Amino acid sequence: KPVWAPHPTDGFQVGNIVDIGPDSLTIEPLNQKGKTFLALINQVFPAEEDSKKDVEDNCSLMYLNEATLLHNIKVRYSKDRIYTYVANILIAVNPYFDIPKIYSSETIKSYQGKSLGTMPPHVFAIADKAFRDMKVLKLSQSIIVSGESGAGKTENTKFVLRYLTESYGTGQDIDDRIVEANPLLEAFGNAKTVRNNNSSRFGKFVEIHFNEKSSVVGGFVSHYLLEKSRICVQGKEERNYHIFYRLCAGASEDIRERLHLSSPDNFRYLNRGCTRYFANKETDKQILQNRKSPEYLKAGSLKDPLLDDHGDFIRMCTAMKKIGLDDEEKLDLFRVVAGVLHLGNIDFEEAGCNLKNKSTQALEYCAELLGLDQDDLRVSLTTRVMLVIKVPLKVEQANNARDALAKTVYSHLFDHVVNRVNQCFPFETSSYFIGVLDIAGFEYFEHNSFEQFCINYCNEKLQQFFNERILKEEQELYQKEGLGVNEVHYVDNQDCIDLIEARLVGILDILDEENRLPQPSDQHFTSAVHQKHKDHFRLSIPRKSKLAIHRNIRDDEGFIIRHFAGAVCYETTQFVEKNNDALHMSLESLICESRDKFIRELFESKQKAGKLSFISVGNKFKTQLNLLLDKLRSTGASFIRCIKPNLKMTSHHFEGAQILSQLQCSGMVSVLDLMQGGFPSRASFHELYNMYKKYMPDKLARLDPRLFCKALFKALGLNEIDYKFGLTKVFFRPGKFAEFDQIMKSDPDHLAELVKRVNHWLI
Ligand SMILES: Nc1ncnc2c1ncn2[C@@H]1O[C@H](COP(=O)(O)OP(=O)(O)O)[C@@H](O)[C@H]1O
Ligand code: BEF
Repeated sequence: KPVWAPHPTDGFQVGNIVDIGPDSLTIEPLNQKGKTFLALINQVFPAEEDSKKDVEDNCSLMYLNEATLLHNIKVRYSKDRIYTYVANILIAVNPYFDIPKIYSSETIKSYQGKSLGTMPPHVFAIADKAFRDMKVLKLSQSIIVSGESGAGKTENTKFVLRYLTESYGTGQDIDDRIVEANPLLEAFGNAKTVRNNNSSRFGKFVEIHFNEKSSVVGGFVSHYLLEKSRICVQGKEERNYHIFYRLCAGASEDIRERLHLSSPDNFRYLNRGCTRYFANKETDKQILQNRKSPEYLKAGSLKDPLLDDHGDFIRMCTAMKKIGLDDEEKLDLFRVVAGVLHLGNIDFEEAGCNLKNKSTQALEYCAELLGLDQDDLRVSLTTRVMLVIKVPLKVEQANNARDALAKTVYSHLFDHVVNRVNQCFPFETSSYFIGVLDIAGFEYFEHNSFEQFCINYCNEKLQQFFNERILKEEQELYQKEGLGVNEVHYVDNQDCIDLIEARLVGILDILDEENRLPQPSDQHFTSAVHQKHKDHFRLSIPRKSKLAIHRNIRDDEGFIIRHFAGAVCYETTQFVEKNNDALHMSLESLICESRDKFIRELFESKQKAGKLSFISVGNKFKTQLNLLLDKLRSTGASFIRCIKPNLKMTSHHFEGAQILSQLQCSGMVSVLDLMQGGFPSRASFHELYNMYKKYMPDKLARLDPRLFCKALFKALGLNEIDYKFGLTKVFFRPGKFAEFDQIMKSDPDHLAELVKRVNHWLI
């Protein structure tokens, strides 16, 4: 009798059907009771008989649907079971606290060489299946860890890497380096955002390479889209990259004086954001008074279970030593970091413009740390080279020259760090790899800019990949075998991908075209997108938004993209500026020709006077992404769907509607609809024949694999609908292969008797 009917905060609630109607159902919520509400036919789902129980694999449910999945993972989460399967897919709900011993060395050991279902659901089982499939099928593998900001992608990527190196490594401390390199990338590429204290402001693909003997030979890290806007200004509850705070909180008084550092409130590149440190009662005592901002003294420390700006600086130094990064290179990194900070403190005033007299120290400190002549820096920030004529810049143009230099220097430093990490675990050759993808998922905010557009473009391509691998190939296998399964259709998003990335006509090339025009304009670009794609299904003017908050945005000030997971309204202001990775020739020449070898080497691995300096961020990213998707399409794939349980970073706080929405946007409803009608467990006639012939009377082996299976299945008295004979394999319905392997373990005399009852000639 019980069903699942909608609920605004829980997603679903338990109810009973009291009246069925042509277009809606009448639900009486459980133990209310006189209260009744109307729900759509397609929003009411059958519920499990036992509401207390849970299944490790959602395919084991009596009814597999979004409401039964949501309940199952809710019950598990309340019992600190954050991992649940959906056939070969893993659902990982962020616990927001440390679940004891569940990632221990003993735990790693217990998951080694064990098939899915042998052990409880775990990120370690997904990693082991990847290593085992790689070893047996002699084909590279990829693990895609997806989810919203704060979902746990980065933490689960670490668990995968740590499991694989600690389980299939050589034993020597060289295996630790793939793990020990993460605090280093996180110091430079992670930052405090409102949705995640340790947010990754870059995407990564971490490959672990192996030989023919399937043993780690090294690794390789591909980094994507480091956020540049974060380097100069942040919102008041957000911070710059972790390194800035780890250095101000942890650097010795010797490093502090040498790099001319102080409390974060003294730097423009930090003081618009949150200037507080992550500390506890113990670590606050370790931070000197000259490091603490007035905001920190007034409001105290920021709280997090793991981040500690003082302790993280110590762990980062340890990580640097452990991966082979000497003290000289350590200080070189810090020098460039402080060089960016001091650059930010340079102020300009109307003359044409010039440096403020109060900016004298900042110019001095920045030029010394970046290896530049002060006058060269002063001239390169307040003028500009045109067709040759030094045109004086206005105060706002100087601010932009300053910040563009900062963003370039920091982005190049991050490339150095990524590449340095890759040199610390190199390999001559490899047979296969296990790649782990950790990149930002689809998201919308009140304001979406070029950064979100790029992330959402990337997600459009990864969703297409997931849809093909999980829905398209699986249904093609059912049709090829002639199983006559109900077709589950998904919306093909190729037209959305094309809209963004096609050459000449795509939005990324229309943006590039704008950057190459004599007077580039965000509005001219936006009108060109709307004019070219006026009749496109995936594009709209902001006026046509379903959300009232976007209706005032002019046609030339934005656009809507109907992404796979939903419509996103973009404000196109600063799209032209954000699409350009290049510096004006004067600034590029200035920094490439630094006195300091390390700074020059940041730009090692020529523009004419009146020539345009332009490097397309969009098309550099399209290229990197097309390479990544060549790698992913070449490999076997596994999917880890991470779920953010709430908007408060709190433990044991399951927000049903928010979770349902994440499962819905990731396309899991189509997966459940496919599974509920599909056959996830399968085996060839020869595979079943070779594995189970020994258990049966001898005469059964004389039969060909197909007919051996036909005879066995008749002897066992298996439900005709529980399995389906295909052209080359037996397809087992959700959780019906387990029932078969169960009886096959039964007494051989009873198996012989079962055969005798259906064909005594086979005795
Ligand atoms: N399994 C886990 N165990 C403990 N804490 C976790 C776990 N997964 C995530 N967290 C917590 O949630 C935070 C956000 O997770 P994170 O991996 O950074 O998210 P994402 O990379 O998806 O943005 C982490 O900093 C940590 O506090
Ligand atoms: F905060 Be997530 F790593 F994008």
